[PDB]
This record gives sequence, structure tokens and C-alpha cells, in this order.
Amino acid sequence: AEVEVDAKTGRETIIVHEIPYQVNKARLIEKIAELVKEKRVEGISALRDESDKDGMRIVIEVKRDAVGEVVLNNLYSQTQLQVSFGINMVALHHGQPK
Amino acid sequence: KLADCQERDPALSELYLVEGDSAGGSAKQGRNRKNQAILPLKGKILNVEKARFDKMLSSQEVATLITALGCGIGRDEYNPDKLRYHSIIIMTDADVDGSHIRTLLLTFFYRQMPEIVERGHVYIAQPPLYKVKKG
DNA sequence: ATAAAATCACCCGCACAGATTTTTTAAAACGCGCCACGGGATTTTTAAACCGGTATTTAACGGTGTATGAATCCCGTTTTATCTTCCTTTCACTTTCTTTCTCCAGT
DNA sequence: ACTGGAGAAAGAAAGTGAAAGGAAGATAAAACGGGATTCATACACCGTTAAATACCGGTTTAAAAATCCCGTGGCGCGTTTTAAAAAATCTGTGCGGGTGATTTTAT
Repeated sequence: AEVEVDAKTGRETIIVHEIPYQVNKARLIEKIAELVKEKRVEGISALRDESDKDGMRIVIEVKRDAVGEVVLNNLYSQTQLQVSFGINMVALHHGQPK
Repeated sequence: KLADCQERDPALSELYLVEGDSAGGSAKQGRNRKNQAILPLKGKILNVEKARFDKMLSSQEVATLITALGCGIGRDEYNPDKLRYHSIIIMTDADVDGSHIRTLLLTFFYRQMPEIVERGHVYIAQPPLYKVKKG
């Protein structure tokens, strides 16, 4: 993800291009909307999806008195924009687990 | 089950009706999200010509369609000026059952909402049935 | 009786976000006591008003060239007025269980 | 006449479908407050001068500062309460192969 700043008005938005492995996009959007509704994350005004044949595109707009980087870090910490993967390599060798 | 669009002007919006969830997903994955919406259905619909008014009201698919259209029913609060899409397109399968469902939908629209048909807000789509490849 | 289209419960490991639940800690409080501080009555000293005079220092006034205050037009923000709702409640009705009253065949 | 089984009556307790209503939610209309323009108009900066004020030398005197005695309430100590914050412990949930089940329409 990244932050784009308007040349004239100075408003800034967040654009998401890719998502982690084994993540549902609709559930992520619903979770973000639910977090915004209960006032647990501050600095979000608009939220919509614009993915098309070109590629994934998620648009998030911030308020007038907020910093985009802080909101992005909070989204990293609270939502599924970052996930943990536990590696555990087990396979059958000569008919035995190892 | 509705996949609404983003355009707010009703004169620049379209609505598609499909038979089921498989066709609904296939259409959703290949639409234009800006000014196109998809609304699935469930099998064959009730025949309102042989049914009663209370029986029609008690149905579920008819209620969902009425809610999606947002014009009202019963010709008492039914206002034809509250229509939310100025283009309604019927898109069923290319076999005979699609023709049967099309006849049922036409019967419903003509018997219950004549003004929509009179103004010209109903369209019919023509998907293909065969694909031939040589070389 | 042939066709069209749909929906839900549980088992097995593992990692993490969120919701109770103890456990510890700093603030507020109460009782007792003592001495630091302020009131009252003398001595002492000095800050400012008053007469001069002189020597500066400021404010009111007359030209130019801007920066801003009131007015207009919008759009996100928050308030307030206004609809539907699920649990509490009884209550007349219905149902279902328990005891009693005969019949009644047999000897 | 008497006995014991069985069926039918009658009576009392539990489950039931329907009930205002009210706090608890939910959804729209309205009043609000914060930016983009547009200037005319009042405000900022620069030379001139009469006048108002600051300053020095020497009194003075009435008022405030300094000093001593004492008698208290306002801080200080030790020991309890009590919210508040932190650490610890439970609760859900989804990933992918398996077991078994549900519903509505047309003729």
C-alpha cells in the first residue's frame, strides 16, 4: 500500500494493490467498516472498492486533520493487512511421520 | 444478494436479472462496477395470474424484487416516479426454461406495473447458445 | 412424476484478537499532636510629594499604496424530532394428568 | 353377594396464543460551521512640528518597615480504605478433508 497526495487541495488517500496469502477481500472490507463504525480507528471518511480487469484497487480516504501514515500503521496493527505464517514441515518418510 | 453500482443518477444505471447463484457470480466477475448491478433469483417464480394477492405478498422472491425496484406495490402507494433504475434487462439461459421464466417475468411486469412497460424501461438480452471452432 | 434453483450441524491443531478476573498500587481519609506563624503594641527609617528650572521625545497632520472584512456560495457535522421493536405481563383457553364412579362378567 | 378388572366422568394442574407498553433502539429533516472569490475601503509607512513629559538638587514627613511576646489552629506522622491500572486467564474462529442431513416453484 501507499499514500497519494493531491497537488491542489492537499488531501491524501491510501491505495492498496496486493493482499496477503489466503485472505478474503470482502471480509477484510467488512472488518474495516465495522472498526470504523464502532469508532475504534479514527481518521477515515470514505471507503470503496474499484477493482477491475486491470487489477486490484482499494481506495481509503482520510479526514482533514489526520495523518495517513498513522492510519496505515493502525490498519497494519489491527486488521488483516499483516498476518503471521507458521512454518511446520511434516511429511511421511518410509511410512513414518517426521 | 444485490451487487449495487456506484452511479447515483437513475438515468445512467442498469439492472440485470439472472436465474441463479452460478450465473450471478459469472456475471459479477465480468461486469462494469461503475453503472451496472446484478440481482440473482431462485428457480422458477410464482405465476401471479393463477394466484391471489395475499399469496403473492407472502412470497419471498417477489418481495425481494419489489424491494430492489423500490416503487411500491398495490397501486395505492405504488408511485412509478420512484424507480431507481431506468433500464431493466432480463437475461436468462438460452434453453426453453429461460423462455418460460421470461414469460413469467413478462406476465408479472405487465399485470402489476403497467406504467414501467408503457414508458419503455424493459429490455431483453440475447446470449449465445453454441460456440464452433475449426483450426 | 419430471424439471429449475437453493440451505445447515459436527471433528481434528494452531495462532491470535478480544473479553473477564485477580492483584497490586497510589490517592484520599482519620486521629492525635506540637510549634510556625500571625496578631498586637512599641521604635525606626525612607518613598514619594514638592518647589524650582532645563532638555528632550511624542503625537497630531498631510500623501501613497496596499491587505482584509463583509458578503455570497457551497458541502461535510452534529442535533433533534420521529418511526419500529422485544421482553414483561397477564389471561382466558386448551390440553393433559389424576382420582373417582360405576358396569359388569364370573363364581 | 362379593371381587377385581376396565371403561367412562369429573376435576385440577400445566402449556398455550395473544396482550399494552415501554425502554431501546433505529432512521430523516434541520440547523450548524468551515472553506473558495471579490473587491472597496480603511490601514500601514514616510517627512514636520508644538507640546507634553522626564530629569536633577535639596527638604520632609507621614507612613510603612522592623522588633518582641504569645497563643493557637494548620501541617506532619502513622495507619486504614478505595478506586485504578496491570498482569493473568479464558473464548471465538478459520484454514481442508471427512460424517450425516434440509427447502421453494410449474404443469
